Amino acid sequence: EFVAQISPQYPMFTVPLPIPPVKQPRLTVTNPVNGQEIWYYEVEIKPFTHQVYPDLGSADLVGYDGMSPGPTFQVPRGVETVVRFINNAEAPNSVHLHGSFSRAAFDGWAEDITEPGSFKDYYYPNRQSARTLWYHDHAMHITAENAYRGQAGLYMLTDPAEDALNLPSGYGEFDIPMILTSKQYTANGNLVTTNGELNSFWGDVIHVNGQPWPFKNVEPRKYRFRFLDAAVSRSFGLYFADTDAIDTRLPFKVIASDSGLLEHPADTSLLYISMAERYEVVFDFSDYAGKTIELRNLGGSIGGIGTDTDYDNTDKVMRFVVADDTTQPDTSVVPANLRDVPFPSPTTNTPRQFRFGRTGPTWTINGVAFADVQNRLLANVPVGTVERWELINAGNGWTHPIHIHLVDFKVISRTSGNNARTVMPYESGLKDVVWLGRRETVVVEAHYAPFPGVYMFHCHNLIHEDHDQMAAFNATVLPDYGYNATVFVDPMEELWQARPYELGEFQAQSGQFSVQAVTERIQTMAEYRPYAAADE
Ligand SMILES: *[C@@H]1O[C@H](CO)[C@@H](O[C@@H]2O[C@H](CO)[C@@H](O[C@H]3O[C@H](CO)[C@@H](O)[C@H](O)[C@@H]3O)[C@H](O)[C@H]2NC(C)=O)[C@H](O)[C@H]1NC(C)=O
Ligand SMILES: *[C@@H]1O[C@H](CO)[C@@H](O)[C@H](O)[C@H]1NC(C)=O
Ligand SMILES: [Ca+2]
Ligand SMILES: [Cu+2]
Ligand SMILES: [Cu+2]
Ligand SMILES: [Cu+2]
Ligand SMILES: [Cu+2]
Repeated sequence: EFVAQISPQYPMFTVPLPIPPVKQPRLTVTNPVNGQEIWYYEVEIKPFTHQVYPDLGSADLVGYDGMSPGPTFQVPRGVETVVRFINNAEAPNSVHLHGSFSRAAFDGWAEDITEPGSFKDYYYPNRQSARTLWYHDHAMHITAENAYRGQAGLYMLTDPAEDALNLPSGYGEFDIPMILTSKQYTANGNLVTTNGELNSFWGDVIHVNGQPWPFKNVEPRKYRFRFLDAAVSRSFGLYFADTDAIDTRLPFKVIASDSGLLEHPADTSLLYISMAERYEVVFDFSDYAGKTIELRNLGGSIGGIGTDTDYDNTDKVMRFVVADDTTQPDTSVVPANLRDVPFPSPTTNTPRQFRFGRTGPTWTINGVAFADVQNRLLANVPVGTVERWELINAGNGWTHPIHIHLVDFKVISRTSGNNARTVMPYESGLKDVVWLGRRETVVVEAHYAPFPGVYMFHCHNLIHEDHDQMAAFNATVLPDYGYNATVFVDPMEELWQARPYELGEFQAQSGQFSVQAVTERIQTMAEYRPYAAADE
């Protein structure tokens, strides 16, 4: 069963699915090292209001470029980017590009904050396999509220070599972002804050791309859906159902996970997806012409995998209204062979063990909280080592989607105390988040490479994360390793810290924001060659 909705009654499935706009670079800067162009962006973090409930008041948000989701980046492999994330808001931020093997000082270390009235330049490599990344806040102990209030957006890394696959295409056309969130609203339509919540903030209103229970008109053909669970605490068990047969799950194909394409499409009628996980789905509406297809969420706390509270309407995600015919023929396909997945060389070494539970009210990793500076560094791993980590949730009363920064990993095994599931077919490839459901233990395998530095790992339930379920590992190198490692291993390195800005120089695009100043700043950053070790 389920619990009565708390948020005001919403006009279900009446508002079109919005698509976040593509974020365009301001300019490009020539890299003196290799003559390549670096794309430079400016993102302004600022407050804004959004009228979510038509007949009530508005909600207070804070977002990248004053929208939520933030605008969508689209970057081809091989093009380095620099993003100046400008804090013109009211609380600190720390931006993490989730899915990117960024250097430690460009990775969103929780203490590596930018204050209101400052910005930080983030230098990204964009060398990894094509994948759906996302960028979001990571500031220590205020991550849940910063993300909740709007600081998360999509970042698509593209590969022209994947074009020949002829998958459904066109951002906002047949390649649709599906960013899920779960929130709660007050009686006059503002957001209920996550502040004060120490267990989980489930939310009773399901959003896609910032919009409660939307609809979309689709043609009877194939669409690529890029699912991201950007919720604070809600995990999903997604399925598609004709409204005439609301319990009957319709088949689809999963084609990609966190780190990129699967080797082969996974035939799927139920998609488990927890916080921070990305799955790309191809759904074929051609068998459902003139029907309405509802994207729904499995009840009973994601079919017994989770512990999430279910409400009146959290079994509903959005509705697809399928036309009777196409307007152009569908020439897209879903190849049986997608890519060769670059799995790490397998090891037989005993896995490191990490236990995710609670120590009193505080969510901990092996009994440690992230606030504990003395004890939070829980592993030293020489760069280039392949390690298995055993990620343990002994509890039946909570679940944890675990995220390890820097790496892509393979999911080796999952056990369940409730015998509920093992490794899912769509977990066949490479991932960077893995869901420890009720009484589940998962072993992952990862190459801790290619860059040395101190990095985070944590549960990505943002309430658990803030209080205080995060730890660090150090990917280590020897004194003679080179690659300017000495200025790239410490995430708090002063060279890369946030800088104060004057609002007027930003608006006037002068001073610190003149073409010359941005150019010289980026060329100087490029000279340190932060990502050279990936080009061996
Ligand atoms: C994470 O691992 C890093 C190694 O990859 C480590 O950095 C290393 O720290 C040691 C000790 O501070 C440095 O060794 C030398 O440091 C000074 C400077 O010359 C000397 O006076 C000392 O006697 C010692 O020989 C290494 O230079 C340094 N290596 C790099 C690449 O920076 C970090 O300390 C680790 N971070 C943690 C534990 O938080
Ligand atoms: C390290 O950074 C300095 C300063 O930008 C640069 O001159 C040098 O070429 C870099 N060395 C390596 C090995 O990246
Ligand atoms: Ca400072
Ligand atoms: Cu993340
Ligand atoms: Cu991450
Ligand atoms: Cu958790
Ligand atoms: Cu993180």
